Amino acid sequence: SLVVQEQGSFQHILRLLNTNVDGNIKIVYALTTIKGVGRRYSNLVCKKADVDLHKRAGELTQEELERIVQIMQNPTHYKIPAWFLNRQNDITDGKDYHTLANNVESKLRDDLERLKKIRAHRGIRHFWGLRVRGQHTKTT
Amino acid sequence: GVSVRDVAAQDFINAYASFLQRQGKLEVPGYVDIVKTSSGNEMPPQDAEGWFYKRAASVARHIYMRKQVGVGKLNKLYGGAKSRGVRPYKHIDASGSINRKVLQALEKIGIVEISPKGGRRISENGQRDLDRIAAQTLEEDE
Amino acid sequence: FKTHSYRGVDLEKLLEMSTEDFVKLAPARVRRRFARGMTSKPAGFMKKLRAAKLAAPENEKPAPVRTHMRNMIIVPEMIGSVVGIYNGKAFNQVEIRPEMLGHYLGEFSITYTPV
Amino acid sequence: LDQEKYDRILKEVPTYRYVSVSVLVDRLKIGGSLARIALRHLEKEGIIKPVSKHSKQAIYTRAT
RNA sequence: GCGCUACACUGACGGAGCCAGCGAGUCUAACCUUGGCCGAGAGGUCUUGGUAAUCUUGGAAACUCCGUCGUGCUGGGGAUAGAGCAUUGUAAUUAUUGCUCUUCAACGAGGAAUUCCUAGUAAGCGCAAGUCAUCAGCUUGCGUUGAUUACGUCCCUGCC
Repeated sequence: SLVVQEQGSFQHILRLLNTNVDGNIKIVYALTTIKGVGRRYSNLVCKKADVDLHKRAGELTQEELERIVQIMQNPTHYKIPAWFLNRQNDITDGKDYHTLANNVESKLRDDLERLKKIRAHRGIRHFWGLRVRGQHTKTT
Repeated sequence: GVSVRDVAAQDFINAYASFLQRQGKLEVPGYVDIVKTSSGNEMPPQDAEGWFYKRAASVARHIYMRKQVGVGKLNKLYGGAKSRGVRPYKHIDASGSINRKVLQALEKIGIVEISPKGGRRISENGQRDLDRIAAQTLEEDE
Repeated sequence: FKTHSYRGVDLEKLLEMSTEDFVKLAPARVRRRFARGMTSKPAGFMKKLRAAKLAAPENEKPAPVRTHMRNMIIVPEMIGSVVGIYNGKAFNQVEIRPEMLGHYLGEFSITYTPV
Repeated sequence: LDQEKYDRILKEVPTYRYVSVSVLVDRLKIGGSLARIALRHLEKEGIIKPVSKHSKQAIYTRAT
């Protein structure tokens, strides 16, 4: 409807989970320069959140940074339907949970090294550097 | 004298959509913002909204256009192919759910009805409510 | 230090338990394995697991069983058992566990060589 | 998006004859996402008089 | 070696118009499933019909619509990744697939080569079958849009 007069609280690069973000990019992404989140947990944490889906990554009230660091990380509460998921049943600690940013990188990790203690064939064929899904790959 | 046919295929869409947006009666089922409609769409509907009030004039104009049909029919219609990616592109039949529930909500007022043979037939009201509102969408064209 | 609590669910009951019990607690596949072609898997292993775990002195591992059921499951009553499996020719044995529990048997036995 | 991007826009886009959104990224450079906005806004008697169709091209133009 | 998407505004995203044809299909048991709900979704299911011009099944995509994007490796490119949530499968690990959101890899029209093609023909947008519990970037078959270029020679190869 117009060019919106963005004052500077347009602030021009952003930081969400230590893990970089850019600040005049159209949001749902930006939440996608991340691990473990991608335009589907992202278009829920914005609908269960009081959001814009067309705002940028710099243009962020902060009451919409800390509620959007927050649903994330929680999972079951602002209706997160649990099929929606990756840490689908822990199976070591159940649980209904989300594997995140720094954390999908050290849990990718801790799922291989409950089946390399074993000595089986879902994390021994990851072990020879060659693939486990059953195929003949030679070409690649 | 003044038809549903005599009028275009997205003005009736957006001018029954802002009729069934601004009716309140319409009910609005609980997996109708989130959940992906269709499974080859990644994107649900870009409205998230009262696609439900844009699927409430589609469905509905779509009935009346023919005899009868639905839910495993509005199942072959609303989707398209598949995004299989790499695998030469492939049809996928939606989710009977949302319109198995607008078809039991339209059942409510007197717009859509259950055609004997059975399954969705618009009533006798209903049509009354589409020839009132194909003549109120003919005068945004006139 | 903090022991493998199998799904703390709080080993304690994942040490020595039914066949109803963990019939449920496996990941999707297995539901469709204890309940499909259920009989005739252990017509006589859980009855040579119970002849083994059971003819020892315990703590000396027991006298090796035989088997070609690489198609059996890992359950919370075969905890310790000893087990010995056809890769097509010879009986490769295996340490049997609380953290092998829900996982595939003879994945383990490695058949085919690699290099 | 600051306030010598919309008033460079409106004093430059009344008699500015041929326009689009490839016209505001090559003349006013940054954006596009936004641009199909501060063009279209209104449509006050003094912005653009069009022979534009759908979505897929928006070919606008001169009030006079 | 056989192949899929793309280097764009003659496109990518979105509403709103919104269109066929080849099939198939459950019996001694779980093949097709709507409808009407529950799920953002992927789905779940109640229940329904159908041994089928009788059901799912008349609604597939390229497109016209109405525009946002504006010459920004992007709002072309969709690589590789982190988790979750689902849907099958005694076994999902060398994630069968799917969703949910973010990580945003090359390549800015493809050298020495070298194919296939004279009419609804070249080629692209789909889909139903053949696998099958599933997993198609293949095999087969169809149509819906559909032109260039000759309609001739023995320069060549090849064989008569």
